[PDB]
Amino acid sequence: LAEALHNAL
Ligand SMILES: [Co+2]
Repeated sequence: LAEALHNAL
């Protein structure tokens, strides 16, 4: 989750 969101943002 943490990384998915970093990338998304
Ligand atoms: Co970064």
